[PDB]
Amino acid sequence: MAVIADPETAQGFRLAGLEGYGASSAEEAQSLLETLVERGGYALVAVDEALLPDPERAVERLMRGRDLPVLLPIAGLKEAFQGHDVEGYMRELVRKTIGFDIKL
Amino acid sequence: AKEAYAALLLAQAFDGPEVVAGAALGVPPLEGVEAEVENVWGSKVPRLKATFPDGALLSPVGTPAYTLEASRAFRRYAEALIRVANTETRLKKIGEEIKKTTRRVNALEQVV
Amino acid sequence: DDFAYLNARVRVRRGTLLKESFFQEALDLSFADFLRLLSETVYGGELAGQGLPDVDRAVLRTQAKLVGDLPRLVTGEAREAVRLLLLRNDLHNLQALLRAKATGRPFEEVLLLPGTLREEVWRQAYEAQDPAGMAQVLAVPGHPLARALRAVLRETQDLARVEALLAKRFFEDVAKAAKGLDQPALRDYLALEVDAENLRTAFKLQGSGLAPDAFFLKGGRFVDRVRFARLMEGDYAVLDELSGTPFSGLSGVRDLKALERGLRCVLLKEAKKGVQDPLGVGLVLAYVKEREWEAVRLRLLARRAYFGLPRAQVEEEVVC
Repeated sequence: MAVIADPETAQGFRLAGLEGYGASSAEEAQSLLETLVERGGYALVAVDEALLPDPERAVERLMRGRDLPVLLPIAGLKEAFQGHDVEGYMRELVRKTIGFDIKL
Repeated sequence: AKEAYAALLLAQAFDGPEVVAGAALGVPPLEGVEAEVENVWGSKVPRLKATFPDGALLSPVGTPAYTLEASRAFRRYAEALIRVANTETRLKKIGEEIKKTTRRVNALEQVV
Repeated sequence: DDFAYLNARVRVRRGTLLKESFFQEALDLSFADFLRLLSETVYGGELAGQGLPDVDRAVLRTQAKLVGDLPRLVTGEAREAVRLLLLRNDLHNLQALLRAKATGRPFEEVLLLPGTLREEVWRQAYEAQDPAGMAQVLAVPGHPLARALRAVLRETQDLARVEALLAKRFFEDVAKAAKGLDQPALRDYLALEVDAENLRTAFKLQGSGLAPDAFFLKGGRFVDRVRFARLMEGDYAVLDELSGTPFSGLSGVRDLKALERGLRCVLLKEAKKGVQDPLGVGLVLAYVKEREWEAVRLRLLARRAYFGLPRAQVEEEVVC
């Protein structure tokens, strides 16, 4: 169940009792994500939003089927001070997802 | 997230980084999260929930006064994270199926 | 032996510290102004570069320089008395060695902070199949932790229940050694710390429904087994029953963070009363606790400037 913002936060995840990591660069995070999809940490991964928003390139790299490693953006410890994007983030979710832009 | 972040800030600022290292690495990695199946409109996604055993009371007089508090904060954090993950995969399935039905309606109309 | 020969250098070290106004000046910094303010401090004598890790290593090296010499420069009964001051990191390293012996992790797996003796003892105790032999290799003459390990050693070889009972017996042996010396103020501070630790572990394990007699230790003065059972039960009235004792502000609170902050403030006020004993060792323990609180505040300011934490979030820390 890997989660990648820092190794400093990841040892807090070990203090929670789940495996986590930290890379501080994009290809290193996708490579450790790649071996994590290869041999599982039971396939549920979150990556820091300032590190990788969409790691789905790794999904189409290794495991195009079953979408079992679910990939999540997550608010970092140096970023959770602001409350990242929530309403405009849903704006771009709708813009990405259905084609239309709405206001609601 | 802000709760667990402030809990770790207090538990490694008022305390030892070496002792949170020992308190983390003494705890095993705790595998055990599992999954079940949604079949709806034919489409099928697995949703997950975690076991997260609390039985590892490793010398249950916990030698710092704070990492039980921060550790349960991170356990609630991971519960909220797997909740957001299931919400995410449900919304992606609904979106791609609306994409399918939209190109199916447009194709069927304009072609046949 | 001499509680004045080391106390002269202890008063010299008490004259050389960073005030709380330096922390109030660190209340508005961005780790560069804070790094410059800490570079002027004694941790600036160990400040290698920048970052939270370099600052934490600098604070750890400054603490090991200030308090590691207190294990030296003394011999005999006062040496054992000063040995019964910095028992936190040594017992943490001993519990880490026990967890490594009962877990299977490698000898380099522990980060092995500065305890009370040389690290070659822990290196030889890494390859130690016999826990009684490991305690005998770790047996210093004034180390009561090895005595507690030998006392609880005739229960099992390496068990976690054995580790918890050995921690309780270590607190009990520390209380017996504090009673067994000619220092009533240090014994009173140790008894207050033991009672607050019993209240803390009971409030942390509150609601577990376990055996409180297995959890409550012997030696407390402000609370008894009935008071511990009433506090472990879902009632802050026992916490409201602490009237007149050092838990004065502790009344009607059921939390853990605020209760632990109040317990730390009460212990700091108790150690702040240690200025009355000039020719004893209470000034040394007061300086050790003050340096601990100051280094904790410095690491807190470092982490706050690292993650951009609020000053209102750290405002509950500047009172002590």
